[PDB]
Amino acid sequence: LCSLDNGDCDQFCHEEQNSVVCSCARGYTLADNGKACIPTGPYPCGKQTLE
Amino acid sequence: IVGGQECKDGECPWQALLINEENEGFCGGTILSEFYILTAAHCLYQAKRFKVRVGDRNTEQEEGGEAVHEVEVVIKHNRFTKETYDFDIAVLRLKTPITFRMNVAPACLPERDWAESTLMTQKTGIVSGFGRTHEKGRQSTRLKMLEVPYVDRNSCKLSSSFIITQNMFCAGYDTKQEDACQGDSGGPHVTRFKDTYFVTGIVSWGEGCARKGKYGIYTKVTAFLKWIDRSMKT
Ligand SMILES: O=C1[C@@H](NS(=O)(=O)c2cc3ncccc3s2)CCN1Cc1cc2ccncc2[nH]1
Ligand SMILES: [Ca+2]
Repeated sequence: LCSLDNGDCDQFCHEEQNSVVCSCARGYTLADNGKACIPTGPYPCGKQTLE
Repeated sequence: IVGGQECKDGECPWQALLINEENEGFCGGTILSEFYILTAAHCLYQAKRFKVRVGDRNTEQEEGGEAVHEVEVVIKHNRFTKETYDFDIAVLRLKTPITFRMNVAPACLPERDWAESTLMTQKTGIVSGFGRTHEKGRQSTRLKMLEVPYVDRNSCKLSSSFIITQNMFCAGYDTKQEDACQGDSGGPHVTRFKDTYFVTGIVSWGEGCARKGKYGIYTKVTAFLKWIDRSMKT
């Protein structure tokens, strides 16, 4: 599960009730596909700055 | 930082620097948020009065993005012990919020379990700072970054001459002349996962710098995640 390619999650992966559930760091929102993490605003944590 | 490369534009935005009354940096920090800086508790003994500078890459040319911030609160770990470097962690609340911009952005705080199984099992982490470039050299004028492999706990416990508590971990090389150093202390140790960097450690100490048979010891951030969360609300 989460041991297999991080469960397909962009960030946090937790194995609940024999299933994989993804989550994100503060400042991100779980995408509709429940895996990807979308930044809430500008300069989200953990991202190198480009502009 | 001994060896490694200098951080290029916007590559180490979470890097913060603790500067003394004479404006010289003496320790590092990691931007956790607009109000909080994660540093090493042992640095709070390095200077009486100090401030936090962010967005700096070349301490010899005001590039514009620099911002000096006064410290409002110093939240040191109640269990920090000077004699052994145990519980080497401290959080700083700034009087004024840091405005994120180019070269000024926070590192993500990970979740303990996920970080320890997925982040800390990665091949490498990234340590950075304005610390010395040689064991007996001068502090660096340019912000540097070094990819340091995670070191097996036992090979590391064995290599060390002092107790490696459960609050610290090892990273770096056995012989390769690459390693953090004095002045980099309190600085960030981040692990990259899918183009997003998570704070995984705080530069703590080491026997000299880049010495053979010796590694770099970091405070195990994952062991203080609950503590950091509580300190960033008080
Ligand atoms: O050489 C050194 C160290 N001296 S010692 O080896 O006698 C040590 C004595 C000691 N006593 C108790 C716990 C750990 C140590 S290490 C202390 C700091 N420093 C300078 C130093 C700071 C630093 C930060 C990151 N990486 C390497 C680094 N070396
Ligand atoms: Ca500068």
